[PDB]
Amino acid sequence: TALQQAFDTCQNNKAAWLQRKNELAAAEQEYLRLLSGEGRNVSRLDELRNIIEVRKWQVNQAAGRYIRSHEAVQHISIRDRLNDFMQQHGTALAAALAPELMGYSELTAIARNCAIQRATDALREALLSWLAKGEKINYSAQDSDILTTIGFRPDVASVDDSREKFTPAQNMIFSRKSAQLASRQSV
Amino acid sequence: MNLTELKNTPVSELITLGENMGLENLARMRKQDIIFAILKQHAKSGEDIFGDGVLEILQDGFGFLRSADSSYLAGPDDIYVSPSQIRRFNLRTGDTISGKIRPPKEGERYFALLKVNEVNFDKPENARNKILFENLTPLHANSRLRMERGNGSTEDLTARVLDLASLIGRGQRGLIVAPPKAGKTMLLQNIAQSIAYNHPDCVLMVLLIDERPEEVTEMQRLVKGEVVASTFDEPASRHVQVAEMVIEKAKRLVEHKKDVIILLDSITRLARAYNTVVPASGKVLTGGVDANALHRPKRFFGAARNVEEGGSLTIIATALIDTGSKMDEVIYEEFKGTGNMELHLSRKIAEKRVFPAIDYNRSGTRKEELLTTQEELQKMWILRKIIHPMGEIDAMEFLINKLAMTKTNDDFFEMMKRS
Amino acid sequence: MNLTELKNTPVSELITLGENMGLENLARMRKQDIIFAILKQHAKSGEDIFGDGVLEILQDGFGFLRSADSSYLAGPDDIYVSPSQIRRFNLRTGDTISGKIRPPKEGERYFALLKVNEVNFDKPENARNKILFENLTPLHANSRLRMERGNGSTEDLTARVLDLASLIGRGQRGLIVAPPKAGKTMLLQNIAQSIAYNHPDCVLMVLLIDERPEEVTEMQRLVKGEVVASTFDEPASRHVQVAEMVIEKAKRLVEHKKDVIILLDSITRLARAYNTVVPASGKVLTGGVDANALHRPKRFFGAARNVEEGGSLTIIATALIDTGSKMDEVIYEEFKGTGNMELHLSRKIAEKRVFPAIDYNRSGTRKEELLTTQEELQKMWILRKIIHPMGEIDAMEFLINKLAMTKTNDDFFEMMKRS
Ligand SMILES: Nc1ncnc2c1ncn2[C@@H]1O[C@H](COP(=O)(O)OP(=O)(O)OP(O)(O)=S)[C@@H](O)[C@H]1O
Ligand SMILES: Nc1ncnc2c1ncn2[C@@H]1O[C@H](COP(=O)(O)OP(=O)(O)OP(O)(O)=S)[C@@H](O)[C@H]1O
Ligand SMILES: [Mg+2]
Ligand SMILES: [Mg+2]
Repeated sequence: TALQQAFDTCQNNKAAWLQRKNELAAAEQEYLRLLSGEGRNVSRLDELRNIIEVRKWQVNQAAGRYIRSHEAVQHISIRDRLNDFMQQHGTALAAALAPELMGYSELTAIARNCAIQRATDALREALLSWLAKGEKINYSAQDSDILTTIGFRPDVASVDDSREKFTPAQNMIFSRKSAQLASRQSV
Repeated sequence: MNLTELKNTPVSELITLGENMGLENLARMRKQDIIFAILKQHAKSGEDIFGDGVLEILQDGFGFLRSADSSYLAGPDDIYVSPSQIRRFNLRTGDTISGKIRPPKEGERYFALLKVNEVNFDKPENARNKILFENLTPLHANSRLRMERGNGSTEDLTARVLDLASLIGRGQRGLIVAPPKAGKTMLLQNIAQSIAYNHPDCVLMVLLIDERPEEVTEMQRLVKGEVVASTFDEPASRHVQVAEMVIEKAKRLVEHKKDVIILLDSITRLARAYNTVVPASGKVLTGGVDANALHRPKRFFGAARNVEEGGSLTIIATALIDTGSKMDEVIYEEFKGTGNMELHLSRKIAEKRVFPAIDYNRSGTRKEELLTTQEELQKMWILRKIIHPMGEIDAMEFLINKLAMTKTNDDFFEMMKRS
Repeated sequence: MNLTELKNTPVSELITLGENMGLENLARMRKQDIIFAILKQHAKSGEDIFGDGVLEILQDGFGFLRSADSSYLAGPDDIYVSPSQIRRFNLRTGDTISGKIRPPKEGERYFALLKVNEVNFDKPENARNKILFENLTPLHANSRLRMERGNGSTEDLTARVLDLASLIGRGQRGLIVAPPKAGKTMLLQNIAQSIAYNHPDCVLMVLLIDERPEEVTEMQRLVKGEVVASTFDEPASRHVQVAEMVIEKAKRLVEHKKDVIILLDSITRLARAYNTVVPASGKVLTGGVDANALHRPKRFFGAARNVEEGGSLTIIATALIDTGSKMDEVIYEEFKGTGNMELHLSRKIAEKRVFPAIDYNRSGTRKEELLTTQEELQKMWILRKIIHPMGEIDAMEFLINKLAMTKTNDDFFEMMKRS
């Protein structure tokens, strides 16, 4: 049930990020409307600038969280799909990679590391050789639906909003300002 | 009902409850008077009411009972304590009394005490058998008080730097010397967070002297342990009263083999209050401060000790320097060699936004070999040796960028010995 | 029973005595008041009780008798001494008195004195015919006071370095100049251990001024000779009172052809207390010191002498430098040329953790010919010649390893002369 919980947590993160984008756009458009208005409202403009900055930070945080959740879902899908494939064809893997794979239970640590690195880059070379012809591949039959729903990659709007980086001091001051804003809006 | 739950109740809920009881207008007066009126109404109801708080002895046994939430303010709702129970219970200042309380009758205006069912969170005869604080022999601090939270917080750099900077143990006497605008308040906040996080058993007390109201109201909503604060509005008499109450309560708590921690912001403010409250001794030192005036604060700062039989009292009091007044320098120099732990903060590092701003080479602790193990001690010694030549700003930026790239101080030790 | 034996008992016996004598409510107050109440109750039964202590006289003959266990603290257990007794016996401060005591009657609350049994560990009329200390002709130090225990311990190495740095004689006015965090406390520990081991006959006194309680209590449980100290919580009046009490007791002891040794930590803080206790003379020197402020510390330091009639009085007082306060510096140059032997500690050697950190090149003793035999005098001279050109850190590491390979000082001399 780990795949299912990862999937709906990713969906919840998507919904939260979309929502935060909605409030960010609404605040930006309302601030622009007041700026176009005749009324000065200097304090209103300043607090609207604060609003849009805090909501931009919130959108960036939500996008980052959703990106990490999607990456975790993809990683666990890779883990279990590889697990079942290797449980199917482990004897074939052993037959193909015997000359440097047995003795792992008794080889030294440096020998174990060198052997696994040789197996790793041999597998990398084989994967490149197979991808050379460029045959198209579909998703795994068992878990195709979840991976298709979450998509191959996160949306471009998720990635373009994560370019900016915030220092820990910036992170803590933004968190405090967001908490104060939520408390004020609730009242 | 309980008095504390009424005191912690918000004002709007208090006036709503008063309206339910029947009072037409109990909103346009102080909260203490509102609570006093609620007590009047519920005593007229006739039901039994609980009571509790910290006891205080006056000059003639005219005992009072305050609460820590109201910063020990002399309010009308403070519980009267007759000398009779003072005599047959052997109670002094700082005792935590709880039990039945008598509604006052004509001729008096303070709630009397019916009977006690707990003192110092213990049975009264056990409190009688307890030993008085100053008879307990002190030692050096033995139990390490780790500041690193270990949760991998993005702000946790302050606690890690503190752990690598000055060893804090269960019984230290600490000073935080810092110029204005250096981060004393948030350093104390991080220390309080670490105490409430890693060591939930020890009692944590934060005392603020004549601080700004905004910092105060930020303080009660940030720390977990109970916090007492005084603003600059009220005179030095209330500051002295609050400090004496806090130190007596800490002594009473530590008499029960409990661990008490007191954070003082700041010792200079309390020293000035003591200087301006006490009568002149006839001779004044430089800076316009009486020589005897500093006798009282020392007894506070000197209360920190590690008792053999049980419990400990740790005091971390910050001191202000470069403020611009000579008496502040006099107070600092009188306290220069008093505490066994000292942490120096630099204005130059603070103004360059490399936080926490700590002067490493000028900050240290006494008897550090007793607090921690050996291998950690040589690791820290190697760290001090390597970062000693470099300047304070360079040293702090190097520590920051080395500590930020991993999560645990052990990993930092591993990488510094490996590299 | 004996007042001294019950005073030396810990607080654990307090509850046992209280429950034996029927006073249960006897634990939660001052220990001195407890001793006073217990002695009152025991004297009410009509038994015989002894007493002893150190006598002191006020300005109007209101004589009191304190005990060294409570660090000469003015408490209810102090013994009355009427003007009639001090006129018939002509006793002053510092006299050790032992004999009968009397329970106080109505009108007073101080235990009185019936008759004396022993005065200064002597029959009173024999101590009656004694010549005054100020009438004793001083001389130079003659009897060498070796600091080498000879048991081949680990810390003994420090003491061994001492015997190679500055010879200490009997009746020698010594000075220890050290920065903060330099190891002066452990140096005093080693000196006290050497006195208690090599020369058990001479009276050893360890005096501490305004020291933190942990070091005060650690001092009491390590030295064999009696130790007196006042914490920095106490006012300057306490510090001075302790100073005159100790110096008068030492003078009284040395008047009976006894060898008294005093270890003072620190003369700088004692001078500070004297400065802040004496009235202003209208003439202030640089650093906030008064002209007569340092007068009394000078007498205290110069009381050390070698008396040809009999006895000796050695004083080893440490002075603080590089503290950061100009007044400590001023006190330092006011004592620079006073002592006849001095020993400098250096911060930089302590930074490299090489211990003991002694500035060998600048340390020494004047007129050391009378304190030692000639052959080892030339041995030390050639050692100084070969150690002088190289730096102090290199000098100390060289000395430490060379002494570590050897077992006694003579072994060190022979192994350095064979090469
Ligand atoms: N670790 C930190 N992260 C973010 N900001 C910090 C940090 N340390 C200090 N600062 C900033 O530096 C200043 C320190 O503020 P305070 O802690 O209130 O100063 P202070 O030491 O209390 O001295 P006072 O009371 O203002 S005179 C504030 O502007 C903080 O935002
Ligand atoms: N021979 C020694 N062997 C091992 N450690 C030593 C030795 N001498 C000193 N130290 C250490 O050096 C430090 C000096 O401690 P103290 O003697 O208490 O300092 P101090 O000279 O009393 O100055 P204060 O009291 O701190 S202002 C302690 O950490 C000791 O453990
Ligand atoms: Mg502040
Ligand atoms: Mg010391």
